[PDB]
Amino acid sequence: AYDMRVVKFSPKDHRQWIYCVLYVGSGKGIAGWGRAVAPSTQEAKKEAI
Amino acid sequence: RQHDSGVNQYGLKPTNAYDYINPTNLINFGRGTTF
Amino acid sequence: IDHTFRDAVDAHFVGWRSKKIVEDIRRRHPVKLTIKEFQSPECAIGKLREMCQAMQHYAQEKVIYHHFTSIVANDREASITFAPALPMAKSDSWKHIKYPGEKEWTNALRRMEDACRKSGRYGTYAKSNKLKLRSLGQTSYRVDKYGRKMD
Amino acid sequence: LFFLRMWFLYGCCLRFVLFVLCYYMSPRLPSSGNRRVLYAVFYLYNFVWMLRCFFCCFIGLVMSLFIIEGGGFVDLPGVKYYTRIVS
Amino acid sequence: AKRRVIVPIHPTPNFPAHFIKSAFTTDPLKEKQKARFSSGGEAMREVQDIPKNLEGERSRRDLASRGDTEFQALVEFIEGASYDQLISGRRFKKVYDVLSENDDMFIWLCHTAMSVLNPGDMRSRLIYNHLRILAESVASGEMTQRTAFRFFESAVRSPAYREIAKRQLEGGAATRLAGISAAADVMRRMGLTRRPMSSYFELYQRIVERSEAMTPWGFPPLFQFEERLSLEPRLKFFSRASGHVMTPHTTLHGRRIFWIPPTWNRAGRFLGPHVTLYPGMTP
Amino acid sequence: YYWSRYRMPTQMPKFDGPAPVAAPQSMNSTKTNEFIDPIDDKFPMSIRGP
Amino acid sequence: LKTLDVREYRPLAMPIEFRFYQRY
RNA sequence: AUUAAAAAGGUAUUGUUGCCCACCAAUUUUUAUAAUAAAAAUAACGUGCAGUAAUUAAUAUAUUUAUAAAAAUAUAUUUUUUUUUUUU
Ligand SMILES: [Mg+2]
Ligand SMILES: [Mg+2]
Ligand SMILES: [Mg+2]
Ligand SMILES: [Mg+2]
Ligand SMILES: [Mg+2]
Ligand SMILES: [Mg+2]
Ligand SMILES: [Mg+2]
Ligand SMILES: [Mg+2]
Ligand SMILES: [Mg+2]
Ligand SMILES: [Mg+2]
Ligand SMILES: [Mg+2]
Ligand SMILES: [Mg+2]
Ligand SMILES: [Mg+2]
Ligand SMILES: [Mg+2]
Repeated sequence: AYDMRVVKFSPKDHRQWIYCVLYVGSGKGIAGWGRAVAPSTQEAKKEAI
Repeated sequence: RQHDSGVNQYGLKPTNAYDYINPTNLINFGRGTTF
Repeated sequence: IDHTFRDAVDAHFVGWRSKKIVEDIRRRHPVKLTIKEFQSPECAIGKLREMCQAMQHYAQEKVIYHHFTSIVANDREASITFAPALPMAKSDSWKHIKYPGEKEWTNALRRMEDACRKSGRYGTYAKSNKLKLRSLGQTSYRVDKYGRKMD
Repeated sequence: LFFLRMWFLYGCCLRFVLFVLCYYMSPRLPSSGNRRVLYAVFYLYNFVWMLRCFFCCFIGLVMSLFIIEGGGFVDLPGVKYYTRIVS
Repeated sequence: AKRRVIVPIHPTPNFPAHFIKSAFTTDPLKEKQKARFSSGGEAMREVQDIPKNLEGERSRRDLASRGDTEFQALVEFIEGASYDQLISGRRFKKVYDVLSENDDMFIWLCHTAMSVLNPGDMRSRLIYNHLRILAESVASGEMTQRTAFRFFESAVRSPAYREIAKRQLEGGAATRLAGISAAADVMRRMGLTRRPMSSYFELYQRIVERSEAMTPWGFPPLFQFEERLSLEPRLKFFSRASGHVMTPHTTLHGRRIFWIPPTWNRAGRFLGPHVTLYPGMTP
Repeated sequence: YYWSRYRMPTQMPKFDGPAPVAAPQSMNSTKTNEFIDPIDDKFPMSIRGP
Repeated sequence: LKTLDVREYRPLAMPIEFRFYQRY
């Protein structure tokens, strides 16, 4: 999943941060899952990975 | 590495599910704050 | 004691406020009614007349005695002032509920029209053309959000 | 599942009704307009009930009886029944 | 409400696409926000910290001819005393970061030497090999310091350990020499430092400074090691780091290294950093 | 054209990636100079010189 | 009562006792 | 030559020019019809300004009071903000 959370850095400043949830897997017996809140889409992707 | 384990590139690293939903908390508290 | 109120006011308000003010006269207090907010001088004394003609109606039944004192018809304020009977010797010697009548009304009216026409300002505010969203509930025809018919 | 909105179906999936009135009603903000409401009648065990329903249908040449169907929710509060076809 | 209507601009021979989306925004609630920052090749290679991969011949050639980086950093800092350059806080930062690259590794070792009552005899090959392996696993990031420490104290020593300890120690605090000679020995035999002494010196120094501290050899469990919340870099435990009315409007007015120097649109009366307004007389 | 001169002779570097090391980035109340280098002004004068 | 929220108020805090009341 | 740095709440959610509270008209709908039935939808008009530690802090019970939110007193209490003598 991808999603959008607002991140308030100050009473004026507001950023749009997105939220990623994914899971890495290999059918060979090894998986893992991650999530992250980052500024960009690519960012939350790499982060969560 | 070069810095702390509980702080990543963008701010505090968000362990509980409260931080994924409310990620202001990751970077903000008070007036005195730096990265 | 002073109750200042607006020009646009409901029957409801006139009623309970009337009774309030009369009950204050009953207690020997100084009483003055004032409109400092008005669209027109005309409607302003419309309200002053209303409230007073409610106060008469109510206060003559509970038979509490007072005399009308001062009518100040002014640019920025339209006001009338009452005072109570001092004692029961003042209620028995002079027994009256005394109010203005058409002469003082219409005269202080003309005096307010001219006092206001001189300074060139006919009200502190005026009604606005804005129409807020309104539902009428059940209707026999189509109606837009402000409550007007569909041609 | 809200089982009390079906009160006048009396356990049946569809109902028959006779037309009486049609008035208009304004839905809950922030949705504005005029929603057409049909005021209907039907009888059960010699009792005559007045059923009040949303009019979504297509009216052709003048006709009397409709087919009332069940739920979902709509903008208009308190509207629970809907129209299927007109006879 | 008289909402401002901004016409979109299309890419141009001198106004390329990415330039447009970066320097121009059609939503005028986003005007006048602030300045944004980006990086190209070298500043990006620094920031992003992408560890290179070993590769074909050129990467291995570059591993071979690499030489000493710790000395190179220092040369490059020092070289700021050359007539044609300045003295750079960045060159010094890079120096610092190469001097302290290991750093926390040493820190870990301090704890194994000083933070543990009775860690057996540290000369015996057994406990020694425990220590060696865990150290090599704190370096190279295979383990957390917390995990390595909790490993070290829970490592297997000898049956009926406490009851043998009653035959040596009263209150169970051994002597710390074997521990330090061991922990220097490991860093020497592991290849941890480029220059041999540094291991021993740092480990020794960091202990001697902490010797003066109130309740020196105990530590709060949460702040002792890596955890979500941490201490500020001055207070970390064995760490290396242990007008006036007009000034906010002055800002730029000192002798100031700049990044992007100000421009005439963005600064009204400022003359440049070099300017000396009240000059003294010198021969 | 007369504007044929003002075309871009080479391709401009894209902005691919994050803020550079120790960039100004701004939290609640932060007085920010894009202009002043963050690292090298914070350096003490006795070392670097006036 | 008034059957609807007059205020749109979403607190984001999830205190562990409010959630697992079996164990606390 | 006299002083100043460090402890604090939001029913709002680019956030006090923020939101909400009752009475006061129409209507809509169910019924167990108490000055003037009750309850629920609801977007007028008019009075205020009850609440968000919010201009005499709030909350609950109790008794009283009443244009309308509510107010007075009696108890308990913090979903209110803290200020701290180990025989002087
Ligand atoms: Mg604070
Ligand atoms: Mg049923
Ligand atoms: Mg709906
Ligand atoms: Mg809600
Ligand atoms: Mg809150
Ligand atoms: Mg009814
Ligand atoms: Mg009712
Ligand atoms: Mg109060
Ligand atoms: Mg208030
Ligand atoms: Mg209060
Ligand atoms: Mg109370
Ligand atoms: Mg009570
Ligand atoms: Mg009251
Ligand atoms: Mg009460």
